Amino acid sequence: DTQVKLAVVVKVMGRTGSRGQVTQVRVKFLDDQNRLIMRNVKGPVREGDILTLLESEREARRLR
Amino acid sequence: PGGDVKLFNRWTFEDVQVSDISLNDYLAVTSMKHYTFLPHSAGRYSAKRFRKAQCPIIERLTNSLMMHGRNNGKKIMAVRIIKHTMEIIHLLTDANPIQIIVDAIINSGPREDATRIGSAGVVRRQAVDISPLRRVNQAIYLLTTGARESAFRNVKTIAECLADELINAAKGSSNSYAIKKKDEIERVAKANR
Amino acid sequence: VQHRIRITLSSKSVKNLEKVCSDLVKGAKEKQLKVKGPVRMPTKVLNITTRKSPCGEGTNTWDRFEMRVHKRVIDLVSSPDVVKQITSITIEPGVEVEVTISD
Amino acid sequence: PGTVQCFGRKKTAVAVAYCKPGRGLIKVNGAPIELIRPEMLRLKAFEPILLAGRSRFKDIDMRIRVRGGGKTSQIYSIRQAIAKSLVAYYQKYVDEAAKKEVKEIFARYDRTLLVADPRRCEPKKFGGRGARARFQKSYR
Amino acid sequence: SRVCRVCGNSHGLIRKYGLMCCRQCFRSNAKDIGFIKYR
Amino acid sequence: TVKDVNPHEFVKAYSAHLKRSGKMELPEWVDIVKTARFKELPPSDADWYYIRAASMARKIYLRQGIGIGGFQKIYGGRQRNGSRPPHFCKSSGAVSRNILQELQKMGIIDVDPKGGRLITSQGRRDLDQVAGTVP
Amino acid sequence: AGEEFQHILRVLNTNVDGKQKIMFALTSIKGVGRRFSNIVCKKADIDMNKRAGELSAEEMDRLMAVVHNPRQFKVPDWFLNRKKDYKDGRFSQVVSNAVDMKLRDDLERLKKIRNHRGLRHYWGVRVRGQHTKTTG
Amino acid sequence: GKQKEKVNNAVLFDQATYDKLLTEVPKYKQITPSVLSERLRINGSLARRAIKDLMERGLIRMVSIHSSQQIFTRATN
RNA sequence: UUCCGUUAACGAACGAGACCUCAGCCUGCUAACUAGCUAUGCGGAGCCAUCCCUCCGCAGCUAGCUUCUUAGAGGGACUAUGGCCGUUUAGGCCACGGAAGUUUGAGGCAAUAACAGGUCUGUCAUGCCCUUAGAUGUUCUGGGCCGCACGCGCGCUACACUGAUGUAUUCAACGAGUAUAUAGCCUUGGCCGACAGGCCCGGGUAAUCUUGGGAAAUUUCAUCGUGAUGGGGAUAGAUCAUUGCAAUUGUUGGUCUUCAACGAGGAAUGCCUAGUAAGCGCGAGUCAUCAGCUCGCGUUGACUACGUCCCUGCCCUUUGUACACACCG
Ligand SMILES: [Mg+2]
Ligand SMILES: [Mg+2]
Ligand SMILES: [Mg+2]
Ligand SMILES: [Mg+2]
Ligand SMILES: [Mg+2]
Ligand SMILES: [Mg+2]
Ligand SMILES: [Mg+2]
Ligand SMILES: [Mg+2]
Ligand SMILES: [Mg+2]
Ligand SMILES: [Mg+2]
Ligand SMILES: [Mg+2]
Ligand SMILES: [Mg+2]
Ligand SMILES: [Zn+2]
Repeated sequence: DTQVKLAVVVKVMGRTGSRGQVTQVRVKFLDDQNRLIMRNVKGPVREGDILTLLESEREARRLR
Repeated sequence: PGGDVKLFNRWTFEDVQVSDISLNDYLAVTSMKHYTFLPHSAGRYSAKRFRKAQCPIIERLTNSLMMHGRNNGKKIMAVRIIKHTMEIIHLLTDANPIQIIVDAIINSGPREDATRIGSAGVVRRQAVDISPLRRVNQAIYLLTTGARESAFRNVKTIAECLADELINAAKGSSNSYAIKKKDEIERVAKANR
Repeated sequence: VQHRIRITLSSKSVKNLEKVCSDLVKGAKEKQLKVKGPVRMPTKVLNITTRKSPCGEGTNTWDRFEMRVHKRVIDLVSSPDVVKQITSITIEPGVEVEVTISD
Repeated sequence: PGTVQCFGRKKTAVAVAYCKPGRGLIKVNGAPIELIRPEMLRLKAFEPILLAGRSRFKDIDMRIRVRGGGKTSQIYSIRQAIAKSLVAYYQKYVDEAAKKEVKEIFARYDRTLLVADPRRCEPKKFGGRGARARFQKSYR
Repeated sequence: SRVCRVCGNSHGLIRKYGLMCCRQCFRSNAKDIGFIKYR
Repeated sequence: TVKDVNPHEFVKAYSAHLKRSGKMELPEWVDIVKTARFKELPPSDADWYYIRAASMARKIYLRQGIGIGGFQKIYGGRQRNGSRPPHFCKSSGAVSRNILQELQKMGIIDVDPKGGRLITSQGRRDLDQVAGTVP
Repeated sequence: AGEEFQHILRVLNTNVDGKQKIMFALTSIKGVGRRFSNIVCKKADIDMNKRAGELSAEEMDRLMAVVHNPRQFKVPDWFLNRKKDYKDGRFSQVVSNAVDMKLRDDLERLKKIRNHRGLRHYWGVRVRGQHTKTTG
Repeated sequence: GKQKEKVNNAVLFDQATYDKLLTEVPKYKQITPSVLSERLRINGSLARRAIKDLMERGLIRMVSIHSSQQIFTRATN
């Protein structure tokens, strides 16, 4: 039973996508504040946003 | 805090409490500044990026109401419909109809979506997460389209269609166009996970 | 004795009109007339839109011309012999003067 | 020696509020402000009045007049001219510091009560009806 | 029964203000009649 | 008084006013017409003629020199021309006229020097008190 | 309250639906537009807030009378739809099937006369001066 | 529903909205608009907008009329 | 190709920027009875009335009147201040302040070399060629450009209830107005007229008269209640009127009637990033009359985005070429 986890967008690493549509960011977990995992987000995002994250394992890789 | 400001002078903003600390930033209901009496304002928004996370939630929805061409460009009818809906939300639940609006906005927002990503040289779609601001954007658009196509060629009126959809969505049932489309977008993205 | 005369003055040029009116005005102040002006009147802007092509093909591109006509008046409380005592000094280019005896 | 005549401006709607130090009158065009008639945008014209309170009006009469513009433009001029006449009257006749609380309440609620909006209708360019639109384009 | 003061052509006149020229003769004599084109 | 009251209920009071405050003449075509060329149907109102009169009465109350054509203009409206774009169409004038002769024969208004129709000093009395008798 | 509510009426043999205002139910009759229906209802002096079907037979009779002798009601010559006829010259309100008859009357007149208008009808293409490259 | 064609089928002018139906149709929320139950009491309008002119003088509810003729409902108080 | 700078380069010319116009700000200046508040005097109407208080109209040696209106001269904004990034260079992102911090917005102008781009149907602009009286000259009468199996393009009106119809309510800006002859372009007021439209005395060569442009959408009050319905208004019949020397292949506008297809639209495709799209009307050109167009003006007024090279292209650099009318090779 996967429970949604929230993470904060500490710094935006870039704006990836084939068409330039996906921001590619670093999320720092609120629950255990040593887990920095790197993800793809859709839509306007700026630094510090709390982000609802259904699955934790799925991560991006630099220039995914 | 000090809040002798009720929109339409009857609907108290105080005691507004959003569970999502994700959207506590992106909903204009809490801090002393976003309160306004009326969801109509001659705002200079859209001049700069992210300025709309500060637009009042009710005005921002009212802007999404005035849609499909015959109805583009008349905000007064939009705020009128908001008032009639906004009244009858109270006239059904007897709770802060503002709480109903905001809880529906929260509960009708996809948490994962499928974009068209490619990597390493080839493209085919992939699921991504939802920045909370486009969460809120799409909830507004999608609740409003639900109401509009519930009211098209139907004797029932738009104010009360929209009230019906907000009430059952903020309830959380799968009786709203809004939550149905939410859940299908979420399950497609879960598929392409 | 001292009658009521009006001076109707208009041109195409801002600078040139502003020079002529000030010439008449200081003329009036040298002779200590009862002078009232120069009242400014709203500028009439003749305009034309013309398809700048002479044959009619290519992108439909128009050009707009505008002649501005600037309207000014001054009231003088004088006798017309004093009026021609004054208003004989040089008149700068392009400006137009049409003194009228009023009620 | 109280007499102010202070205005407010929107797209083209220009509103001028001239005051006496009377008692409580606040009219628009001789008609009470209580009747301003976008009758959903009847909150807007009252916003200065309800932000301040009548207690800040028990010594003033506002025979505010509005000319030109549209309808909501006129509401948004009336709001502005009420706010700007209030701050001008306090600043010149109550006190600067006492006026500071009024400006900080108003600019706390919003800033567009006091300062005009520079936005206007911008001219339409040939080759398409619309300020920023164009004719529909066909290749074949 | 109306032509240019200029080229005697009965198509595309500019009759407003009494120019009585065609749209092309008016461009040809445009800036000397005094239609200074600020815009 | 009149400016101090809602712009509608004044007309609602005054329409019954010059029904019950005595009576007058009324030409015998009132019931057929559309009252404006661009219209589509005769007014749904049974006492539409009195409301016409009340509205024009407050027009003349709060302006001087309103003409046979100005009343046409202020009561015209939008004319959907069919597939053509809609435009502005002036209302019909002979409907406005007999309203003016009713208020004139009642002395509510009268013809103006310099042209037009000006409120009469006593018609002013009538409208002001009928407005004072409103909530 | 329709104790005897009649759902279709057969007035003038055009099947007036019994669920619409007497106003906008007579429109079904060919020759009774919205406006001429309204004026007929006025000059027959009928309570208008009445679904034709709750309305009574005397009222049906008066509707008959006002539509087969309208000019006797001072109703102007200009509601009628055969003004200044050329058969006779009388001013008439032609009725459900009489309208079809009169339309054929005018068409056959023109067909005999050899009008451009008539041969235009006889060919079937548009009759009112209209371009026809791109429409019809 | 066929709710102004049906305006005359005498059950409406006999008992239907003579507190036979909208004594209970309010009871869900005790305050449930006429316009909003135009489809919760699926029956449509003008046999339903006449009955609320009826039931205000039948003295059974409170009313609001505004822009869209937008009328409302309250059960008993 | 804007600069810092590097530097077999040095120094210069156009283009860019600068320049011009409109719009945004100024209770600072010059003024203004062709503009206009403001106060007082009277005059009307309401009212604890006798005076006052409120809305109105009239005229002034009322202004130690110019906010509103007009338009002149100026001022203002430069990224100036602060922060972080930056060779702490050119600059960039952020924050107070300010009307203004995409160069503030929008345009105008806009380079070398061209294209076999368009126009001899704009010209007493024009080579050559054809025609020159029984004329491709010119004039007149009539038809024609408008004819419709059918394909395509820009648009107009709609498929409704976030609406239609019927009252009531009330708010712009652009502009426009020939001796036009016996009132004559825009047309006020009065009368006649259901409408169309007529008759009368007028005003203005215009911030003076039209028009302080009383625009619609929108706003309230009802009426319709999901129905090809009262949405929709094509098609046609009958009649009147205006413009025109002349209305036929219906000029146009009314009246009454006919009530057609159209259920949100296939593959595909257009425009658009803030007073913007979209909705709404107005003016102007054309005009004896005809505006579904085009050019301007205002009114209501947003969703999304602040990115990318994925598609369609443009600029520069390296690179390969058997191409050069150049990959449509
Ligand atoms: Mg509906
Ligand atoms: Mg620029
Ligand atoms: Mg052709
Ligand atoms: Mg085109
Ligand atoms: Mg309407
Ligand atoms: Mg219709
Ligand atoms: Mg394309
Ligand atoms: Mg025109
Ligand atoms: Mg090779
Ligand atoms: Mg090689
Ligand atoms: Mg070669
Ligand atoms: Mg090839
Ligand atoms: Zn020419």
